[PDB]
Amino acid sequence: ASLPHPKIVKKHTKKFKRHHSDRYHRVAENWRKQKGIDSVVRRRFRGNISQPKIGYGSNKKTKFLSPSGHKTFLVANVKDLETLTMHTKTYAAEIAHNISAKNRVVILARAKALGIKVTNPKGRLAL
Amino acid sequence: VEPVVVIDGKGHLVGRLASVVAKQLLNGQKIVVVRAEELNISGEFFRNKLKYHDFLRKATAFNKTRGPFHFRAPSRIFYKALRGMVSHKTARGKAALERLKVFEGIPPPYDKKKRVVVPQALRVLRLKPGRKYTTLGKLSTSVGWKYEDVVAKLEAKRKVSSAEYYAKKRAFTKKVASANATAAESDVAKQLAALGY
Amino acid sequence: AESHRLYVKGKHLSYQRSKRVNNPNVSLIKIEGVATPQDAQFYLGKRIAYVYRASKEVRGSKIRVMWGKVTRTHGNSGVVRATFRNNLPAKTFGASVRIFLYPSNI
Amino acid sequence: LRSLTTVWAEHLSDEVKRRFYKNWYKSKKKAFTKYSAKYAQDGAGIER
Amino acid sequence: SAQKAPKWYPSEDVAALKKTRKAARPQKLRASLVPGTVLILLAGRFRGKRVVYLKHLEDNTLLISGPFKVNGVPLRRVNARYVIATSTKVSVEGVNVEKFNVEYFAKEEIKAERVEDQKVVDKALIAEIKKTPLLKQYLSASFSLKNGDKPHMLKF
Amino acid sequence: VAYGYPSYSTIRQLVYKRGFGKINKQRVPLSDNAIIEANLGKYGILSIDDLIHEIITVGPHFKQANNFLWPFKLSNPSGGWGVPRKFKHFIQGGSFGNREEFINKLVKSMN
RNA sequence: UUGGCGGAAAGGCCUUGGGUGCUUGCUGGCGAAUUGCAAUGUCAUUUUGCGUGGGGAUAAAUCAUUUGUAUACGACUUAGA
RNA sequence: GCCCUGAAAAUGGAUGGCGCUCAAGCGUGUUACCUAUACUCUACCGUCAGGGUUUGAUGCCCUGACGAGUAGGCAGGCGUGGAGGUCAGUGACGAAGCCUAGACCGUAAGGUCGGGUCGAACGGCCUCUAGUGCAGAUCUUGGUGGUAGUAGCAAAUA
RNA sequence: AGAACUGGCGAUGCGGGAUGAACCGAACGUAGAGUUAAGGUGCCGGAAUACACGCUCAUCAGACACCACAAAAGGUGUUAG
RNA sequence: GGAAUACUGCCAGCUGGGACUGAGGACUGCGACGUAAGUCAAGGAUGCUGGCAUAAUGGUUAUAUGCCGCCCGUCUUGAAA
RNA sequence: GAAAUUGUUGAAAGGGAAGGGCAUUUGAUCAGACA
Ligand SMILES: CN[C@@H]1[C@@H](O)[C@@H](O[C@@H]2[C@@H](O)[C@H](O[C@H]3O[C@H]([C@@H](C)O)[C@@H](O)[C@H](O)[C@H]3N)[C@@H](N)C[C@H]2N)OC[C@]1(C)O
Ligand SMILES: CN[C@@H]1[C@@H](O)[C@@H](O[C@@H]2[C@@H](O)[C@H](O[C@H]3O[C@H]([C@@H](C)O)[C@@H](O)[C@H](O)[C@H]3N)[C@@H](N)C[C@H]2N)OC[C@]1(C)O
Ligand SMILES: [Mg+2]
Ligand SMILES: [Mg+2]
Ligand SMILES: [Mg+2]
Ligand SMILES: [Mg+2]
Ligand SMILES: [Mg+2]
Ligand SMILES: [Mg+2]
Ligand SMILES: [Mg+2]
Ligand SMILES: [Mg+2]
Ligand SMILES: [Mg+2]
Ligand SMILES: [Mg+2]
Ligand SMILES: [Mg+2]
Ligand SMILES: [Mg+2]
Ligand SMILES: [Mg+2]
Ligand SMILES: [Mg+2]
Ligand SMILES: [Mg+2]
Ligand SMILES: [Mg+2]
Ligand SMILES: [Mg+2]
Ligand SMILES: [Mg+2]
Ligand SMILES: [Mg+2]
Ligand SMILES: [Mg+2]
Ligand SMILES: [Mg+2]
Ligand SMILES: [Mg+2]
Ligand SMILES: [Mg+2]
Ligand SMILES: [Mg+2]
Ligand SMILES: [Mg+2]
Ligand SMILES: [Mg+2]
Ligand SMILES: [Mg+2]
Ligand SMILES: [Mg+2]
Ligand SMILES: [Mg+2]
Ligand SMILES: [Mg+2]
Ligand SMILES: [Mg+2]
Ligand SMILES: [Mg+2]
Ligand SMILES: [Mg+2]
Ligand SMILES: [Mg+2]
Ligand SMILES: [Mg+2]
Ligand SMILES: [Mg+2]
Ligand SMILES: [Mg+2]
Ligand SMILES: [Mg+2]
Ligand SMILES: [Mg+2]
Ligand SMILES: [Mg+2]
Ligand SMILES: [Mg+2]
Ligand SMILES: [Mg+2]
Ligand SMILES: [Mg+2]
Ligand SMILES: [Mg+2]
Ligand SMILES: [Mg+2]
Ligand SMILES: [Mg+2]
Ligand SMILES: [Mg+2]
Ligand SMILES: [Mg+2]
Ligand SMILES: [Mg+2]
Ligand SMILES: [Mg+2]
Ligand SMILES: [Mg+2]
Ligand SMILES: [Mg+2]
Ligand SMILES: [Mg+2]
Ligand SMILES: [Mg+2]
Ligand SMILES: [Mg+2]
Ligand SMILES: [Mg+2]
Ligand SMILES: [Mg+2]
Ligand SMILES: [Mg+2]
Ligand SMILES: [Mg+2]
Ligand SMILES: [Mg+2]
Ligand SMILES: [Mg+2]
Ligand SMILES: [Mg+2]
Ligand SMILES: [Mg+2]
Ligand SMILES: [Mg+2]
Repeated sequence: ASLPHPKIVKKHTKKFKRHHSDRYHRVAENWRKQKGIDSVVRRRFRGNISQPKIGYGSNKKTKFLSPSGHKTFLVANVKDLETLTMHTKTYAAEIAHNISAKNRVVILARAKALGIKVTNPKGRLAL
Repeated sequence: VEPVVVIDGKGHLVGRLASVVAKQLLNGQKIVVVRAEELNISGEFFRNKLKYHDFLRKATAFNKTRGPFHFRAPSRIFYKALRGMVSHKTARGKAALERLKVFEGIPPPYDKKKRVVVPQALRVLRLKPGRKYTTLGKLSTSVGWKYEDVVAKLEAKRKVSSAEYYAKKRAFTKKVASANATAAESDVAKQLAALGY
Repeated sequence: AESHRLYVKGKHLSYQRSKRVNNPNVSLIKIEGVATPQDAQFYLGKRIAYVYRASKEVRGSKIRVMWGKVTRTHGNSGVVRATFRNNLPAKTFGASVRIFLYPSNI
Repeated sequence: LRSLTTVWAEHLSDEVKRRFYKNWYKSKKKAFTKYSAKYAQDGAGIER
Repeated sequence: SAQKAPKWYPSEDVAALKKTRKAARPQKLRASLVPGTVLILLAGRFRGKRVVYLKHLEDNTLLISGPFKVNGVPLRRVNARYVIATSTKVSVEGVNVEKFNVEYFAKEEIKAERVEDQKVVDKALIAEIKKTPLLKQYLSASFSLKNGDKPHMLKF
Repeated sequence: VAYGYPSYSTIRQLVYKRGFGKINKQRVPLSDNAIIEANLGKYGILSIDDLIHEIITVGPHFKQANNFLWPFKLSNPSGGWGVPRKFKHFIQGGSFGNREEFINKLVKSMN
C-alpha cells in the first residue's frame, strides 16, 4: 500500500558505538568523536571501530522509509491523523506514546476508515 | 583423494616431506607417516648433530621446564618441522595437526596398508649425487632416542613376514596372468583391446 | 549402482587474502584433479553447494546447503575462486564442497 | 617396556589381601575371589 | 498536534515506464543439441538418467523421452543448461513430435491422453534403439562419476 | 612518465572509447559527432575522425584540437607492466622514458 | 563352523565345512510419469536418555575414631564387626 | 668469482619462523601468478560549480568535478533550564521519570514505539534568553568495589 | 653539534620493509567488479617445490636497498680469466 | 631460383566460456536495417518458468571460526611506553 | 527508587586477562511484506 520505491539500501546497520563505551561503564554508547592526539580511532588505524561520516548517508530516494515503504508520522488525535488522508501511500501513522487507551481505539477506527496505515496498532489494546 | 594417506618415511628429505605433509593437513587430508627413523636430512651427520645441539642449548632460564622442549625421537624431530610449518596456536591449526600421525617403524594396522611416497621429497630425486646427508634415527640416537634397536628388531621381524605375503601374492598374480592369457585371443579380449583395455 | 555422484569433489581452502587481510566475500576452492588454469576454465560459472548438517529441523530436513559458483581461475595450479550466497563460515577451511556439472555447456 | 599380563597364584595371603584394601575390617574381602576361580578346571585360562 | 506537518507532500501519482528497448529473439542452442541425441540429466528428479532428446520447445526447454518403457522417464520438459548432450544418437525421423508444445504441459494423476501419447512416441524410438546393440541397456542405466572421472577431460 | 609515438590504431581507440570533451570544463563524453562540430567546427573538425586526423597529422589547429580532449584516463595494464620495477628507464628494463613505438602495446593494455 | 597365524598399539589376517541372500554371464514378462524445466532433495556415524527382555555380576571409598615410619593445613602411613 | 681463515661477552633465540644444499643459497635471463584506502567502469553520499525552470522558488530539474587532516577557522545541525506566540496539543481511561542483548527513522548529535514500573503533570512547532551538554582537572559532595572473611584480635606469669 | 635545495615526518591513515614516526608504494566519502604498484609466489601465507645457463659444500655455509656492521692480510678449496 | 614459416604490427574479421552491474522511468536525440509497410541490440532490463508465502530472505543478538585490533587523556621532534 | 556494586534463578562462553573491527555458521529472538 506504499508508493513504489527502489531497493532500500542502508550502508550501515551496525550502530556507531563510541570508542570505549565497552570499556568503562561511565562511557555511554552515545556516539562521540575523539579529539585525542594518540587515538588509534581518530587516526583510523586498521582494526578499529568505524567512524560516522557523510558517505554512509542513505540514498535520498529511500531516505526515511520504514521497511513498509511509508514515511512515519506522529499522531496524537484524529485531527493529526486526518492530515494524512490523501497521502495513504506515502506516510503511515504512529500513535504517540502518551495517548490514552480510550483515545487509541478512536484513532485506530478513523484510520481504518481512511486507509491510513498505523504502525503501533497494538499499544494499550486490552486483549 | 583417499580418506587416509600413509606415507613411507624412508629416504625423504625432512624439510620437504614436512612442507608437503603440512599443506595436506591444512587442506584436510589425514596423513600418517611411518619409518620416520629412516628419514634423511641434507648435510652430513656431524653438521646435523651440532644443529641439534644448538636447539638443545636453548631453554627458558629460570625454569628449564617451561622452556623449549627438545624431543629426541625421530618421529618428533619430524613432527617439529611440521609444527613450525602450521599456524599451530590457531584453532584451525589444532585441526590440521590432529589429522597427522607419525611413527617409528610401521606399527599395526598401517603395516597391512600400502604406503605411498612423495616424489618431490625423495632424497634420490632431489639431492645431487654425492652430497652428503644424514639418517634420522642415527642423529636421534646420538641425541638420546633410546629405541633405535627396538625399531630395528621389529622391522627386521616385519619385513620377513612381509616377504612371505609378497611371495604368496606374486605366485597368485602369476595364476591370474595365466588365466588372463588364455583369455586373450577370445571374443571379449580383442573387443576390449579395441577400446583401450 | 554404488556411485551416485553428479558433482566433482572440491575443498574450501582460504578466503581470498593478502598477507594480513582476508576477504570473506570470496573463497578459494581446490577441485579434484584440476591441475591448470586451462583445466579450470571448464568449471567457471559452474555451481557449488556446501552441504552441512544441523540439530534442528527446518524445511523438513536436518541437512543444509550453501550455494555458490566458480567465478574465476586462481593462480597456476588450478585453484579457483567462488562466491557464495551467504559467505562460507571459515570453520570450513579444509571442508568438502560439491561442484555440480551445471550450467553445462557440453 | 610394557607389561602385557600378570599371573597370580591361587591362594593369596591375608597379609597381601590387606594391601588392596583401605579399610579391611569393613570390606567383604572380595579380592581375587573370582580370579581364584580360574583354577577350577585344568587352568587352561591360567596356562594361556 | 504532537508532530508538526510537512509543508509539501510527494505525488501519489505513479508514472509509466520509459519504453524499454529489448527484443525477444530466438535462443540458439549449442551444436551438441540436435534431436535424437542421447542426454544425461544433470539435476532434477531424474538426475543421472540417460534420455532421448526430441524437440526444441517454444519456452526454450527441451522435449525428451526416456523412453519410458526402458528407464522410466516419460515425455517431459528439461532445461538445456542442466543437461549433458552425449555423442551417441538415434534416428528420430520416425517420431511424430509435433503434438507437443507449451500448452500440452499446462499445469491446471495421469490423464488418458498423455498415457497414449507416450506409448506412441516410445514405439517409434524403441525401434531405432533395437537397431544398435547394448543401447537399450545403456539408456536404462544411470550416469555416475567414478573416482577418477574428470569431466574437464571427459568425452561423452 | 612513459611515452612514445602513437599508432593510428591506438589514437582511434583512444578517442572512440575514452575520448572526452572539455565543454565549459565539465568533461563531456563524445558519443555524437555533433558535439565535436559544436566546439571544434570553428576550425573545421566536424567529425570524430576529423578529430583523430588533426591529432595524428598534427594539423594547424593541433593546439585547440588536442587541448579540447580531456586528458585520457587509462586503466592499469591488463597484462600487467612487464618488468618487475617500473621506475628505471625502459632502456634498462624499467618502464619510464621514451619507449618509442612500444608506447602502443602498453597504452592498449591500459585501454 | 573347521583349523591355523598375528603383542609394535597384536583386536587383525589366512583356511575348512555345510545353510542362505544377490549375481549385469546370457534370454524373457511387468513396473517407473504429476517431485510438474533446478532446488543436498535427506540413504553417513557420534554420544546420550527412556522404556520393553536376553545373557551376567552382587563392591567400595569417604567423614569420624585411630597409629607416627607422616605432617603448617590439605596430604602421608597405620588400626578397628 | 663463490667458499675457507683472519672473526672474543656475558638469560636461551632468532635469514620473521619452520626448513632448505643440481636450494627454498649466490649471479643472471624469460614467462605465468598473488594483492593497497592507488588506477579504470558503474551505483549511492556529501561539497563546489555551470546551466534550465513562474506550484516545498529558502523550491524543482540538468550537468561536471572533487572528497586525507593535529593547532585552528567558518558552516549546517542535535540536546537542556527558563520566556513570547501557536497547536481550543498529551494526561488520573495514567503526565514526568525509571527499567528493556524488543521494533523503527538519521551518517550522527539524537528522535520515535511496544512491554514493565509509576504516580500529576507534560509535549510539537515559530521565536526569545542563558548558571545549556563531561571520562579525566592528584577536581567538589556523596555512594560502592577488588584487596578480604584476608592483615590481624600474641606485652602486663593463670 | 650545525648550515644549503628539495621532498617528508610532525598533522596521516592505507599496501610493502616480520616488527619500526620519517624508507619503498600510494595518500583516505559508502560500495561492487576489474587491473596494478612497492613487495612477493616450499610451508607458515594469497601466488609457478615454474622454465633457463652457471657458481657455491662451510666440524661457525648463505640468503635481498634504507637495516640492524666488519677490515688489513692469507688458502695447492673450486671456478673462469 | 621459387616458396614456406617465424617474428612484429593491422582489421570499422567472425565467434565460445565466466564474472560484476540493470542507475533511469510517457514522448522528444543521434542513427540503424529495410523497395516498402515496418523493424532494431539506436539517449541505462526485459521476456519466460519455478519454489516460498514464511523466520524461508533479512534485522538483532550471544557464540564459534578466519584474518586483523597495545590505553585513554596529555605535554612532546617523538607515548602502548 | 537510576548507577557503581551485590544475592538467587535462567542462558552462554571460558588451555597464561578481558574487551574491539570485518564476515559467516549456529542458538535465540524479532519487524516487515504478501494476501
Ligand atoms: C634498534 N635496536 C637496537 C639494536 O639494533 C642494537 O643497536 C645497534 C647497535 O648494535 C650497533 O652498534 C654495535 O654493533 C655494531 C654492528 C652490529 O653494526 C658494531 O659495529 C658497533 O661497534 C656496536 N657498538 C649500531 N651500529 C646500530 C644500532 N642500531 O642494540 C640497541 C637496540 C636499541 O636494541
Ligand atoms: C563471556 N565472558 C568470556 C567469554 O567471552 C569467553 O571468552 C572467550 C575466550 O575464552 C576465548 O579463548 C581465548 O581466551 C581464553 C581465556 C581464558 O583467556 C584463553 O585461555 C585461550 O587461550 C584463548 N583461545 C577468546 N579468544 C575470546 C573470548 N570471547 O569465555 C568466558 C569468558 C572469558 O568469561
Ligand atoms: Mg543504525
Ligand atoms: Mg561496560
Ligand atoms: Mg558502558
Ligand atoms: Mg601524535
Ligand atoms: Mg633424559
Ligand atoms: Mg576485493
Ligand atoms: Mg559473496
Ligand atoms: Mg528396468
Ligand atoms: Mg590477471
Ligand atoms: Mg607484473
Ligand atoms: Mg614487481
Ligand atoms: Mg665470514
Ligand atoms: Mg636460522
Ligand atoms: Mg620464501
Ligand atoms: Mg636463481
Ligand atoms: Mg609459465
Ligand atoms: Mg547552484
Ligand atoms: Mg541554478
Ligand atoms: Mg577534510
Ligand atoms: Mg579542531
Ligand atoms: Mg538557569
Ligand atoms: Mg542493559
Ligand atoms: Mg505504560
Ligand atoms: Mg509512563
Ligand atoms: Mg499525587
Ligand atoms: Mg555549566
Ligand atoms: Mg553531569
Ligand atoms: Mg564522572
Ligand atoms: Mg575530555
Ligand atoms: Mg575501601
Ligand atoms: Mg568492605
Ligand atoms: Mg568473619
Ligand atoms: Mg577466621
Ligand atoms: Mg586470620
Ligand atoms: Mg601483634
Ligand atoms: Mg641534528
Ligand atoms: Mg607538536
Ligand atoms: Mg596523526
Ligand atoms: Mg603518509
Ligand atoms: Mg603495513
Ligand atoms: Mg608499516
Ligand atoms: Mg573503492
Ligand atoms: Mg579491489
Ligand atoms: Mg610459522
Ligand atoms: Mg598458496
Ligand atoms: Mg624444481
Ligand atoms: Mg633451474
Ligand atoms: Mg628488517
Ligand atoms: Mg601474429
Ligand atoms: Mg530500472
Ligand atoms: Mg522465452
Ligand atoms: Mg525454501
Ligand atoms: Mg541467515
Ligand atoms: Mg554477527
Ligand atoms: Mg561479541
Ligand atoms: Mg594483532
Ligand atoms: Mg601531560
Ligand atoms: Mg621529552
Ligand atoms: Mg598516549
Ligand atoms: Mg545494577
Ligand atoms: Mg591456569
Ligand atoms: Mg588480549
Ligand atoms: Mg586470575
Ligand atoms: Mg571475535
